[PDB]
Amino acid sequence: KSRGNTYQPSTLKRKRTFGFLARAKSKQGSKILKRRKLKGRWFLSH
Amino acid sequence: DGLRPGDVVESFRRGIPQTLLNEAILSVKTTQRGNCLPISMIPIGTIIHNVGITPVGPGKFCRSAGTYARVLAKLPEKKKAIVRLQSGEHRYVSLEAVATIGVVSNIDHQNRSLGKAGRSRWLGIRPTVRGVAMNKCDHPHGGGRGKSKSNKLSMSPWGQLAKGYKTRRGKNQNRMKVKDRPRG
RNA sequence: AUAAUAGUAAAGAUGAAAUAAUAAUAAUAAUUAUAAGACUAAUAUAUGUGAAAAUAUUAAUUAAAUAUUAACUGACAUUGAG
RNA sequence: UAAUCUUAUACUUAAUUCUUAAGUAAUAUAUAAUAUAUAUAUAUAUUAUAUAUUAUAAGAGA
RNA sequence: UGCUGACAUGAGUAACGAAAAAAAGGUAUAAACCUUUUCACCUAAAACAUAAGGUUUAACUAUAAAAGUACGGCCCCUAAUUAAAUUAAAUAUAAAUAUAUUUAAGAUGGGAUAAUCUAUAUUAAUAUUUAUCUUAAAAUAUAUAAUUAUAUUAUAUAUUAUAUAUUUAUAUAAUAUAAACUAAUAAAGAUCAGGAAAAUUAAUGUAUACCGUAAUGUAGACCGACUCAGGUAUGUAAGUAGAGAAUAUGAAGGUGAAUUAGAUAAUUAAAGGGAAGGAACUCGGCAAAGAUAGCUCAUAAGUUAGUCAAUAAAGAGUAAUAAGAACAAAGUUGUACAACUGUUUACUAAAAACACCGCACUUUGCAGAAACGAUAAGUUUAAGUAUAAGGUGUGAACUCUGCUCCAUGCUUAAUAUAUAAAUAAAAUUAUUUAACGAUAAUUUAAUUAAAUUUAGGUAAAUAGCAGCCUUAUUAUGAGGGUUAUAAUGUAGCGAAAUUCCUUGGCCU
RNA sequence: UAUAUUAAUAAUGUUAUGAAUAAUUAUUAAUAAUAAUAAACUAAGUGAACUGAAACAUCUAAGUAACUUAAGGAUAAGAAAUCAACAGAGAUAUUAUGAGUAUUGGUGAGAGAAAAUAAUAAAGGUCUAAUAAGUAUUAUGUGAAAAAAAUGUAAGAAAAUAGGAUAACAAAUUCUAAGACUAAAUACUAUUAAUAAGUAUAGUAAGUACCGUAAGGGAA
Ligand SMILES: [Mg+2]
Ligand SMILES: [Mg+2]
Ligand SMILES: [Mg+2]
Ligand SMILES: [Mg+2]
Ligand SMILES: [Mg+2]
Ligand SMILES: [Mg+2]
Ligand SMILES: [Mg+2]
Ligand SMILES: [Mg+2]
Ligand SMILES: [Mg+2]
Ligand SMILES: [Mg+2]
Ligand SMILES: [Mg+2]
Ligand SMILES: [Mg+2]
Ligand SMILES: [Mg+2]
Ligand SMILES: [Mg+2]
Ligand SMILES: [Mg+2]
Ligand SMILES: [Mg+2]
Ligand SMILES: [Mg+2]
Ligand SMILES: [Mg+2]
Ligand SMILES: [Mg+2]
Ligand SMILES: [Mg+2]
Ligand SMILES: [Mg+2]
Ligand SMILES: [Mg+2]
Ligand SMILES: [Mg+2]
Ligand SMILES: [Mg+2]
Ligand SMILES: [Mg+2]
Ligand SMILES: [Mg+2]
Ligand SMILES: [Mg+2]
Ligand SMILES: [Mg+2]
Ligand SMILES: [Mg+2]
Ligand SMILES: [Mg+2]
Ligand SMILES: [Mg+2]
Ligand SMILES: [Mg+2]
Ligand SMILES: [Mg+2]
Ligand SMILES: [Mg+2]
Ligand SMILES: [Mg+2]
Ligand SMILES: [Mg+2]
Ligand SMILES: [Mg+2]
Ligand SMILES: [Mg+2]
Ligand SMILES: [Mg+2]
Ligand SMILES: [Mg+2]
Ligand SMILES: [Mg+2]
Ligand SMILES: [Mg+2]
Ligand SMILES: [Mg+2]
Ligand SMILES: [Mg+2]
Ligand SMILES: [Mg+2]
Ligand SMILES: [Mg+2]
Ligand SMILES: [Mg+2]
Ligand SMILES: [Mg+2]
Ligand SMILES: [Mg+2]
Ligand SMILES: [Mg+2]
Ligand SMILES: [Mg+2]
Ligand SMILES: [Mg+2]
Ligand SMILES: [Mg+2]
Ligand SMILES: [Mg+2]
Ligand SMILES: [Mg+2]
Ligand code: NA
Repeated sequence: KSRGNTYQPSTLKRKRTFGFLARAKSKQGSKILKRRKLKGRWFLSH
Repeated sequence: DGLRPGDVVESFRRGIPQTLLNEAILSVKTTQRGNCLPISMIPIGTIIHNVGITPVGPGKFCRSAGTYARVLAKLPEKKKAIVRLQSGEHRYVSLEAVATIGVVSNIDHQNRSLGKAGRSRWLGIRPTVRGVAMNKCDHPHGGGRGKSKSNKLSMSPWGQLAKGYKTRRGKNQNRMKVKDRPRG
């Protein structure tokens, strides 16, 4: 069993979990977004 | 138990209807197996199943294969009826509570032997890992070199004693039980 | 065996004693009232009946059973290893 | 046991719907009077006065 | 073993990543690019269609063309599940929030019509899993209506000839390969008992929206830091052969590569052969070698009766006698451990460990026991009800499972028995006050728990199962007498995976 | 579906008997809608641990970090049921002295006021309450290292002839709880000006490249 390939992309899943709207919808995600904005981040979410 | 397709069963939970009233004398007609009625109608001594608590609620006790209760006494003063359940616990049940006549079907259910692990899995039963097999962090019986019981009293993964320890105790006990079930 | 009634200190056991689900948590005895199994007092002599094992509370069903006559068959019997 | 707890399930006035108030009709409960039937008590019918429109049923219960 | 940068050293060393290349020409510029021919490799793929993914890598900017029918999304519908949403007072909660209910979302699934080509809008009105046998029917041949042997047996279409509506329709008859495969049909075996959710006529409509479409996809175009021998979903996968998607070949298609040319010492790897011997090797037959049909026969002891053992070993038939493709097929036995098929340390342990079916104990009567819940409401348990569910041990079955409650627990009963907080009112004492009083302590009085103790019970609860003496001529010790205890190791097994002494004694 | 209805008209074509029913266009009137909003400062809730004590358990770190909630340009506090001591002061906030003093501590580690006098400060006093009860007080459990005011559970007053304040009591003194408002000095952010024995690795790019599934990290 060879490791290394732990990332296994699937756009839909990514958008569900790490997408902007998912962040927006949760309180915790909204707090994250705010924190990233404060930092100066160009890209707040996937 | 002896029910087969073609048999006829009534239910006298509402009461004795005007068909049978126009046409004890009624008790023997009524107390055929398979038909339901309040424990008031059911004569003392006879075997029953799907025994209720309350006069309105459904039959709760004695539902499993080959199981049954037995009417022991009835008290119209207090509106109760002492019933022996399958466990052996004598218990007050509302005198107007529901109960079907006869023993439950499939008496020979208990005698079945599952042949293999897969059958249990199909039924929806995942494997039980023994406390002695575990590590100490996981279960009190765990740890030790070789196979050991750690001088630890037989108990659950959360420290509740497994052999003999009465779990329903003190104030929170059953109010309606007349005589407790036979134990050991 | 359980429950109720009233009632009082022993009860039960044995050669004599104890131990026990005995008894001052109120028993045992008594009177009631429920349930459960298993047994069948007299008649009884196993008389009788059954191949032998067996078999006596009552009833019913089906089977088999005695004697003597009448008629028929014409030795079709006896015993019986396996 | 209206301590606790558990379970189940019409019209008319005044500020199209909404709410208040009055009286009336309808149902239920309590109290008083009258008549009838049974053994001072129980049941039925009629009249008057008062109250209501979270409930009812079941269970546990100081 | 400082941090950052720059540059050395090893060193022009190893390596350049499974590989088949050759010539001619594009081009008097080519080992590497393009073309042609030859040769090879993959071929139930290294092919052809696709899914997901991604720096568009593509046959490219003059760029991947859809009203719908063996076209997908979008849309309608819902599953798993999700939701600062939803209900003077839904319930709970230090806040955050959590729960229940509604509503909304949510594909991996379901969704009308169609080559005759087809019309989706609006308005109105009342389907787990597997199987297709046997029988029966008729058909074809042998023998003398009936027997024997052999295939065929529900559906799928063109042709020809009839009979009815009128060359277009409906029905009937006859003609017509084998082997796979599909869909749709029917009947039906087994227990493990098999999703959810969204009407029909009539009239009036319908100018048909958006997004996906390249190429790559067992890979140089994704996930692995690399153009990485790893990982990556689905469908076709020429024939010949075969039981087959095994194996050989390879029609077609695709490919022959960011390393080449030579040389082939020692040495290494991965292969092929080997005289005489045949485990003498070694910790150990590790590794290698070993297959005298794969079809049809036949196949023992033992045994839990299961061709379990078995795919038995040997052996036979067919084939072959000097041999002459690949692939499937690699002995027999004794013992230890574990019943068995399974599971396990992803990346050093696959086992004797875990699990298991069975066995036993125990808890809980359901407004339960168990678990979860800053801690609740509540949830799972369960739309279950003691033949159920939770917990514990043991681990199929055969033969069996002895004695012991001392201790730690659990469990039952005793006002046997202490102590905690909680209370009236009233007695001295102490402080203060000129006095009563005020403020402190202390001591009295009825009504006291669970706990503890005592006595049972409970060991398939946690646990335990002693030693000395010496008696039948010597020996052995059936016996005999003691001490200690809760009881004093029973059946069995025994130098055991348990035996230190130990390479115990004896046999094979 | 606001280049919407719904109605009222006007123009057009069709149906059935001048009037009625539907569709299309054009005016007039009527009907609802758009959260991207700071961060720091403040107040409240919950509240660690490393650490110190040369161990560690009371204690400490610390009501700190953190998370959560809520407000304003500031917030908080504020016109004595305050301090003091027989003399007196006479609001709150910040700083200096008082003072590392009183005080307190497994009397260890260590923690530590107030009065008073100075500044800074603004006009700093002024009713808005029919004067405050399950309140004061008590018991008990907790509660800013000293100094309380708070608080869960339950008992529970008094009218200025009274009530609060100190172990306790007696004298005295002082204040009036259970009703309220309040600039100003202060905090933080931004801007402008001035001063730099500050910065060119604290001198403008970039929260980019790149790393990570993600929170997040982060160059030259
Ligand atoms: Mg990675
Ligand atoms: Mg197990
Ligand atoms: Mg272990
Ligand atoms: Mg533990
Ligand atoms: Mg051991
Ligand atoms: Mg005889
Ligand atoms: Mg007799
Ligand atoms: Mg004979
Ligand atoms: Mg240095
Ligand atoms: Mg070198
Ligand atoms: Mg070299
Ligand atoms: Mg080299
Ligand atoms: Mg050339
Ligand atoms: Mg193959
Ligand atoms: Mg939806
Ligand atoms: Mg789908
Ligand atoms: Mg494509
Ligand atoms: Mg294409
Ligand atoms: Mg392709
Ligand atoms: Mg690769
Ligand atoms: Mg990549
Ligand atoms: Mg790598
Ligand atoms: Mg082929
Ligand atoms: Mg070819
Ligand atoms: Mg290709
Ligand atoms: Mg290469
Ligand atoms: Mg050789
Ligand atoms: Mg040889
Ligand atoms: Mg050797
Ligand atoms: Mg050797
Ligand atoms: Mg080998
Ligand atoms: Mg045999
Ligand atoms: Mg092989
Ligand atoms: Mg095994
Ligand atoms: Mg491993
Ligand atoms: Mg291994
Ligand atoms: Mg294991
Ligand atoms: Mg099991
Ligand atoms: Mg067993
Ligand atoms: Mg519980
Ligand atoms: Mg069980
Ligand atoms: Mg075991
Ligand atoms: Mg006390
Ligand atoms: Mg040993
Ligand atoms: Mg705070
Ligand atoms: Mg320390
Ligand atoms: Mg230490
Ligand atoms: Mg502190
Ligand atoms: Mg203010
Ligand atoms: Mg401090
Ligand atoms: Mg006041
Ligand atoms: Mg006052
Ligand atoms: Mg207090
Ligand atoms: Mg005041
Ligand atoms: Mg204020
Ligand atoms: Na153990």
